[PDB]
Amino acid sequence: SQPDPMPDDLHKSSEFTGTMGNMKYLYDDHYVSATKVKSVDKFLAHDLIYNISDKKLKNYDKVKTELLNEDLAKKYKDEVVDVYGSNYYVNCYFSSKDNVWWPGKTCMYGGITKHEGNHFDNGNLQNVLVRVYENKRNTISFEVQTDKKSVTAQELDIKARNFLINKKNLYEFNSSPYETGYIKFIENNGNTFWYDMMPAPGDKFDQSKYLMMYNDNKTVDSKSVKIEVHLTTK
Amino acid sequence: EAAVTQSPRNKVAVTGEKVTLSCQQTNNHNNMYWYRQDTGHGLRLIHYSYGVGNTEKGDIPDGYEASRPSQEQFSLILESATPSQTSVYFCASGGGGTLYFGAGTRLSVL
Ligand code: NA
Ligand code: NA
Ligand code: NA
Ligand SMILES: [Zn+2]
Repeated sequence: SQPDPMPDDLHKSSEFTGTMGNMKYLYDDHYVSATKVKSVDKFLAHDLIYNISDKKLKNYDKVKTELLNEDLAKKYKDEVVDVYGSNYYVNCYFSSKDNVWWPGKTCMYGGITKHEGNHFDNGNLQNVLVRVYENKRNTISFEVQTDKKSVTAQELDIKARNFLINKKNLYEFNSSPYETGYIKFIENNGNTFWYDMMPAPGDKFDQSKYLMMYNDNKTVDSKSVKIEVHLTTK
Repeated sequence: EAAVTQSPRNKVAVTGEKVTLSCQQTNNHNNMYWYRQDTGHGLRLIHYSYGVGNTEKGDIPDGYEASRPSQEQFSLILESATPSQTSVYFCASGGGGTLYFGAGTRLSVL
């Protein structure tokens, strides 16, 4: 169970002087999703490549997902899986040179769950409650939904942030109404962990480095997990 | 084919109208740019992009947003057009030691 955040542990939007649209982009109606797929290639030992086509625009037909290490990649390599995650293009590479354009490809981290046995007994959806706190006050609550019994924290996070962009302007093109924000997951066994929702200080926002946190492919039990989003203003 | 196409080429907007300028390149360069011309002077950078899903503020970003939804397309958005935004706008795409410009968009905000 991760130590809960102190205000000094949290990134401040007032200290980010770039374009918040670059963080918005990663969560606003934006995700890779595929059902019942098996990996077709690898670049490095810790990554897997899938044949997944873009279902919003026509930006890619292959997705590279990077895992924490080669043992995690080996876990999923020959499995029939489902995939859900936030993808990026800037510095999405398949060789040692940084800024090469790889047409037809996109990149992400984690987002993989075994397909077989991981669905509810009628194609049914599972609701997961998200309680939102603004300056310590629970002002808004809603559910996100998943088809998965074991679901990545990444998938739930993306769904929560997408909703909050739409209903609470969590991220806007220039900045955010909020100074700090973190999303906290509470598991049935008492285990807790959280992710900082705001970009690192300065002018640039490195989308790849931000999303790398999902590379642990952390999963939670959708039937029992609880989510809280804690925001502060100004 | 034109390296960079802009649309519309001519636009008359009323104050407070939402105006979107589209720029479509054919060379699939990583970098794209939106400029406005200071009458009888130089080009001033509004927003630019290093790739799909990225935009960055130039020298005069206020009043404008931008979107890079695909390698080929970079949109400039005036969410609420003001008379001060009356101008000629030029899109550019660049990379691999090249820089190409669109033929310009004349926008008038009455
Ligand atoms: Na799994
Ligand atoms: Na916005
Ligand atoms: Na904004
Ligand atoms: Zn499945």
